[PDB]
Amino acid sequence: EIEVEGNSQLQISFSTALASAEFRVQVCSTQVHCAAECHPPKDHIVNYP
Amino acid sequence: EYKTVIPSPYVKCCGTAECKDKNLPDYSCKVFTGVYPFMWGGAYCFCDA
Amino acid sequence: PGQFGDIQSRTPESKDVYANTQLVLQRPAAGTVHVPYSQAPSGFKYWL
Amino acid sequence: RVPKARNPTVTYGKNQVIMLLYPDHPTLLSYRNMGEEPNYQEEWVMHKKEVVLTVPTEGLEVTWGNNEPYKYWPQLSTNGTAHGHPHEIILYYYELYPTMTVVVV
Amino acid sequence: NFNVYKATRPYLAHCPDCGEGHSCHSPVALERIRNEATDGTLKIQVSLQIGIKTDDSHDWTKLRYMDNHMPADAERAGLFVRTSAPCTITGTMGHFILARCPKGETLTVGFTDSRKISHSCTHPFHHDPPVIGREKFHSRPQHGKELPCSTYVQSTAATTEEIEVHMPPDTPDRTLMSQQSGNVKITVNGQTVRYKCNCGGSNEGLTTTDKVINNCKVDQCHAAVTNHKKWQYNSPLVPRNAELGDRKGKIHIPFPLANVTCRVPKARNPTVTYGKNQVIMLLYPDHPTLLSYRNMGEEPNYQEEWVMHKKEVVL
Amino acid sequence: DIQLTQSPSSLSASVGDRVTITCRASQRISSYLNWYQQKPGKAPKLLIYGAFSLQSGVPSRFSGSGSGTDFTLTISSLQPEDFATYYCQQSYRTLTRTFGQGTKVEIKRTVAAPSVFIFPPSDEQLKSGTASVVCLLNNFYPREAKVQWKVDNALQSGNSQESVTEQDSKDSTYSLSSTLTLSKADYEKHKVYACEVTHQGLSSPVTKSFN
Amino acid sequence: EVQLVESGGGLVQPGRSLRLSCAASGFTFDDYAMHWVRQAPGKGLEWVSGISWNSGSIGYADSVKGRFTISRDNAKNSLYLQMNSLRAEDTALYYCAKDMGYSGNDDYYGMDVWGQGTTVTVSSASTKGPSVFPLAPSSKSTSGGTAALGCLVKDYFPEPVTVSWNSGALTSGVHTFPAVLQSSGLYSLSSVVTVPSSSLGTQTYICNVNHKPSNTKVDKRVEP
Repeated sequence: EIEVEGNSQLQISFSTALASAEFRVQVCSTQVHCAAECHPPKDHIVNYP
Repeated sequence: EYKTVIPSPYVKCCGTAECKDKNLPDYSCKVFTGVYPFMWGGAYCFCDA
Repeated sequence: PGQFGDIQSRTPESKDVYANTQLVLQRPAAGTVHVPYSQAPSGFKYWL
Repeated sequence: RVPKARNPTVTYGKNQVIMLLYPDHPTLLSYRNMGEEPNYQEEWVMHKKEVVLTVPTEGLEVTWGNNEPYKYWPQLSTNGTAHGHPHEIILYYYELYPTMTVVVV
Repeated sequence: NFNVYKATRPYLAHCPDCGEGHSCHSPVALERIRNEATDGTLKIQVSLQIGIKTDDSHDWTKLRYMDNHMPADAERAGLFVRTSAPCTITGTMGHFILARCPKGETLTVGFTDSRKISHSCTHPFHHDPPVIGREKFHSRPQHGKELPCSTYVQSTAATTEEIEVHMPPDTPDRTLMSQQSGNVKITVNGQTVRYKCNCGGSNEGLTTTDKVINNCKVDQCHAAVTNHKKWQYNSPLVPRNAELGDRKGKIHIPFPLANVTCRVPKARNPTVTYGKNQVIMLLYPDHPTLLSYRNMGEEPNYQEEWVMHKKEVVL
Repeated sequence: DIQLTQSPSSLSASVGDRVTITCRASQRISSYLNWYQQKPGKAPKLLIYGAFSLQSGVPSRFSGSGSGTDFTLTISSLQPEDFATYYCQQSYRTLTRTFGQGTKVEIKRTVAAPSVFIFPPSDEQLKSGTASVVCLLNNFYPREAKVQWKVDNALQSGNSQESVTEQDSKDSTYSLSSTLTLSKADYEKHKVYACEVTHQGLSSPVTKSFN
Repeated sequence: EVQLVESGGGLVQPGRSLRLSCAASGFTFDDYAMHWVRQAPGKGLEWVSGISWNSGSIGYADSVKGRFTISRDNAKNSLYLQMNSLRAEDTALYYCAKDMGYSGNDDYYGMDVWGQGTTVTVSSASTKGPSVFPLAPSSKSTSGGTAALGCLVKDYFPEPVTVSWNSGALTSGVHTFPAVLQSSGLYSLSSVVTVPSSSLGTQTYICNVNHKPSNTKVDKRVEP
């Protein structure tokens, strides 16, 4: 969830397996289409799923 | 062959010990809490917190 | 660490010493006053 | 009371974990896959040794001596890249999904 | 000389195994084992002070050790070192013992007390000296070749390497306090005692004489000896009383490393016969011996192997 | 705010005597107390720290001690060079270090009466619109002298100043200066001036005077 | 070789600021915390302020808490104290001292190295020169008690007044007193010498008053 007031912008974080991110974000019944190119990680191995 | 040097540990029974960095070839320092050290004649530190 | 050249100096008498031993301090336990640590063994001894 | 083996030196490669073990005394090294087929393997190490382990998609769990277990998972890393030239794109997908890539192409 | 030890004292330190399979604080705890020498000689650093009496006189037949709150004397003849088998001591001084020990995975040191009570401390230690030359031998031969090696010498001064000695931390002792009909005794016994506790009597401070608190219970209060005249090595097993140690002094370390020559055996001649472009030899080793050969040309094809028994080799 | 308490003034001792100086806090401050030594015209020097450790370069004559909450500084045998003002200090484990008032050590001597001289105001002073009557006490040993001014056989106060010298290096005596300040207009209203001196070295109070 | 050197000080008016500093030498500046201590005439040592290593913690005495600021320049191995809104109560000798560690939270230490304190005087007064008056001996009544004669130096502002007799020729039987601050803000001191009464009519005695700050020298003759 996020907080909204007046005229402003919100920042959220996301995780995807997509090389190209194409998705819609649903806030309070006002959906927005968002997309961007994603880059690969430099590291090969991590200790988390 | 390298030699590892470990000076006597400093114990502060009723407060937090602080750390200063050094310019020695390979140096590390850390403060541990919740310690309750004992000697041959019984507990060394009076404060249990 | 763990390899030849883990500790280096330009000359035997030099005070300018490089070292990489991955020395990590560990927490004491059981009421003791010892200072436990984890460190790679000298690469010089392994090489010999 | 039992001893705990020294923390190993660890480096990483593509779907690969490389460890350098520095025992004072013989210790047991073992690991399992965290997927359906654990493929359990174990060995005793009596000296400094370089050990190379392969990491599956499901993740790998490694336990050395009396130390707590380590867990590893792969990331979708490439030497190629998405977008750009067609040959850069094929390399990108080949490195991540080589089986499928050869089938689709 | 031993003049540097006039202001020093013996100290107690924790030992992981006191010989019973259990840990305790011990007067014979080891600080470090040094094996820089290649001739197999070990240099052991211990809390015991050898060759020095409690009266600060010099006597090579006596050692001094810590006993509760006082120094005490014991015979040097009772000092021993052991690994997998009894070890030979080559010399001693202060906190350092030189000895030549047989191969093993553990090392221990100890001595007999003034009450004829044995004290020992055991630590893990891998003792397995490097091979000098191309043959593995267990003892020096009557005749053989001479190769360079490193040893420790008997020099006792001007080694330039020094150990810092500092004033010791407060020493706790539950035996100082006892409960006599609703009051606590304190019992200083000649050594200044600091006491304090979370008691309603709010009775805390220093004393040089027996001080009866008169309100609290012995199980409620703590006490320790704070007034010390002699300094000790700032061992990693002894807590620091200040961010930086005080009453700093220095003790030099005896027995420096030196360049010497070691004697090694020579394997007996093989029996040799010849074929066509072929050399056949019978090896007769008494102990593991390295065999190696190369072609005297562009491609040496170097090969080597160890032989631990009679073997027929065809080259 | 915790204050330290020490001996109220000074100690009197000869060479070879045992000297004991104590310091206590009204409330617990720390586990340790430091001692400092200061001589006139010089910066203070650390003598003992940690309540037990002697500072390097300091003679073995000095040692730490204590009882209960009372910290003690002991000089086993007082030397001519050990005559100084000593101070106690505690840190309270913070930067705001707290110092005591200090205890002075005086040279022991026998008791002797002051020699009293009275100096009437000069003509130059009277011409300046002022007057000053000076009473000087020379070569006396006890420092606690009592001096009062009298004008026309009556006591006056609040119009005078006093100054005392340091102990003499050879005779081990003190000198005291008492000055009575008057305006020209008031000085001339009186005919008799006197200095009354009471001292432990006197069999009776001595008064000196002039018209 | 280890020492602290004080710099700055002098006469300042009330309400004005004054900057003090100290140079470190013979030791590593970055290994120790530094403190300021002041001592007024007739008083013991009073702690003023202190600074921990790397300015990890700053402390001030309550009396100067809102007026004094402490800082250190490690690159220059120097210590600074900024005193604002100075009051008459702040008149004292100001010393720098070195601690025995990097933190002030260690109560096992004292101050082992002290410098040579400077003088700071706070007063709304000019450097007025002294007036000198003779103190004639009462030879009419003290002739059998040995004669005492002297001089008075009065109404001068600056502290460092030097008084001697017969241009230093007379050193024996000479008593001098510390100057006393008057309510006027000015200082005064007396000087007396003890001589045989029979010499009063044969030997002339001169009171020599030397006031450096005013380039003034006064030679006063004292007679019965």
